[PDB]
Amino acid sequence: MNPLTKVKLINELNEREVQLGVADKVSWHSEYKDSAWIFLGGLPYELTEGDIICVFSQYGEIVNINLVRDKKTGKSKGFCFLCYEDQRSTILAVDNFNGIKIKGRTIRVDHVSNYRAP
Amino acid sequence: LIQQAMAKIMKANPALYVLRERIRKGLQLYSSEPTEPYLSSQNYGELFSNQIIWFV
Amino acid sequence: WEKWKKLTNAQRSGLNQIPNRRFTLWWSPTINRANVYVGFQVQLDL
Amino acid sequence: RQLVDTTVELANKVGAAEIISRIVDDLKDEAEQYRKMVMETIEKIMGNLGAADIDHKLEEQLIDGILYAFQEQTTEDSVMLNGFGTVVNALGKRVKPYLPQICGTVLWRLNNKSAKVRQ
Amino acid sequence: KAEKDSERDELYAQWGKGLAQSRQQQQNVEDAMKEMQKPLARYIDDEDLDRMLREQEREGDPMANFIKKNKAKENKNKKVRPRYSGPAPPPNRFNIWPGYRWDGVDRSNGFEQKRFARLASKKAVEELAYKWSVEDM
Amino acid sequence: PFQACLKVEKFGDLILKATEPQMVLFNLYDDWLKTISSYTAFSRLILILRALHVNNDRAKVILKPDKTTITEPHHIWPTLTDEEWIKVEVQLKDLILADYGKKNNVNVASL
Amino acid sequence: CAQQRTYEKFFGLLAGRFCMLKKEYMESFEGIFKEQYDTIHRLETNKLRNVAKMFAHLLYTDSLPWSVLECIKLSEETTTSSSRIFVKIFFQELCEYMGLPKLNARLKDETLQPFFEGLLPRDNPRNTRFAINFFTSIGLGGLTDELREHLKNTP
Repeated sequence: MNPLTKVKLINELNEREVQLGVADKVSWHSEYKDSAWIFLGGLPYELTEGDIICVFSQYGEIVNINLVRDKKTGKSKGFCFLCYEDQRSTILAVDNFNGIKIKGRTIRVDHVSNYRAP
Repeated sequence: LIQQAMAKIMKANPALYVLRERIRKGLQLYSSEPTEPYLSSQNYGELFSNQIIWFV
Repeated sequence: WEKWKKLTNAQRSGLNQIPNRRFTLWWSPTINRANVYVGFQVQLDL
Repeated sequence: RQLVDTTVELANKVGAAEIISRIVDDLKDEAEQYRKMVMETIEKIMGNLGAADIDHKLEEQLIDGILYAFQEQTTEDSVMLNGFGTVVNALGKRVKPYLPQICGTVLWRLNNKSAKVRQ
Repeated sequence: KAEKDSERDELYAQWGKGLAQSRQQQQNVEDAMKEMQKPLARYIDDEDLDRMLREQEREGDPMANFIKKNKAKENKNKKVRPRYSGPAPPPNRFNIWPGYRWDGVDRSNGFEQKRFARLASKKAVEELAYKWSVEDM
Repeated sequence: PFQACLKVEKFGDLILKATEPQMVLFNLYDDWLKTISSYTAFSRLILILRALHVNNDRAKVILKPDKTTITEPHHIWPTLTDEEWIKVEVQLKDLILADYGKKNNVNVASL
Repeated sequence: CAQQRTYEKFFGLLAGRFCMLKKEYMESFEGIFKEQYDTIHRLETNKLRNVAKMFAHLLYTDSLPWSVLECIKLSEETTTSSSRIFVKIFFQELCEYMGLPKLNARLKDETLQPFFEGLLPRDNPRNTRFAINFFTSIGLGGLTDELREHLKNTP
């Protein structure tokens, strides 16, 4: 199961709950109302913080940024953890940015349940 | 005895039920609310009926 | 209030009597009030 | 479906009462698809195992959740119908003290304004 | 030791309860206290509401120029962190203003907009369905 | 809990500041009877009184929902539209069940 | 009158018939303008507009005395923005009914100077300036200029 299917499935989750007519309170996001952390994955290896922030700031102020790069060479592994300032912005970002193409690579977004600092 | 027996016959009786439902079917009236509100053999869905009643 | 076939001459004509009959029932305590007088009653069959 | 299956298996090992007592309070949840997940398991479980271990407080919460879930169906689906059917025909003769609530609710929903609920 | 990591992880714990909703809760509790120390019924003479309605700046009026002047004069003198400034951001269901380093481009997937469309459409279909029910009646 | 009315400043102040034994007459269903039955209006009143008895403070808070909620001089209670009356009815029942949970050590999602 | 969706002269003419039958309605309507203006800030702009039109109609039918304009002490401070929109709608309306000429004659006849005082305020130059500029922005440039002629020659 390659990450593009993990994109397709989150999008399926959204549009399926749309077909079912779920109220905004029992959305599948409601299980995450205590965490303002999203995970971005699939990122290209040349994007830096400056880019991740200039892209993802569309939906709020970004409080924390954590781009996980391989310790030996320092180069990005290709995924990030991002702490918005209001949980609701994470709602917005997961719905809106999951599946956008940045430089051909189609990045993917999803919340984080019990983030552990590094 | 007769007070209580008659107050209960008016709520329960099957033939009175058949009547009320022939009336409803003839008017084609339908309720909108489910659950039949907190009416039960509690007294109040009776109490505000035409007989005046005071709470003190 | 209460949100093909091959049919005869009379069924594609003539009024529909059901809604007339239902209007009369609903207002029947007024339409059939006792004390407006001709002094003759009629008792229905059974 | 995969979650439904392994929950029924865990039921087979640890007995019904445990699983049931874990998920009865969800028959009163807001997401219908979720209520229907828990109804599908509860129904499959009690169909297999039978309700010998359902205690009093559990059969109480169970009949209550059953009724509520029945009274909220936005959809068209036989899930809650078979849930009711099997749960009731498994409780067997322990369901006497509830037939007045059941009968009263069914007569009252028979008089409602929309043909989905009357049907 | 425990003290240093306590500092670190308590900070991270608020940041995961991210600040904005926390300060909103703060103003909520103080609003509830202010209120609870007041009568049950609010009239139209209550000084708070009278004053608020005075300062309520509605359209058209040429006082607006002088008053926007007053407040844009004063609130210039603030230690605020920067706010976004540029071509209007798209609309989002919570009305959240972009961060101050958003580069303007709108990168969305087209979800907020189709949501808005879905809601307007349900309104239209409700009018149609009412009309048809009663038309038959 | 009809005595909970003694918290509503109108009745309370009237009684406190009376100099004479005297009979007064109020209407507790301000206008509701234009568009609900006496049945629904009694139910709504019972909720309001119960919640004003049980906590009285978060009850004031719920019954003044918006900053521009107001009450008119001959009225006991705020002027809300039937939508907001439905909402605040729900919130008062939640208040009452919460305080029953607190002071009887029950999970209320179980009843 | 005020709660309706849009104006029609019915309510104005009806009150007019009552005040034209006896005085008490004339009294109560001068009081009415007083208090309505003072507490207008509470009206959403449609009802505010309808009140403004109502008073314009009464004034040009001369059921109210033109004195009642005493109330608009048209400083900048002494007036909320809502009061300002009320004066805007009111004066637009009066001008569109009696025309700028008859409106000008009315506002320029002498005996109504005391009541038109704060409306044409020359004592304090600051509100004199602001008044003039407001009146211009809405488009009563004629009364505007006459007063500026006065003020420019005053210093």
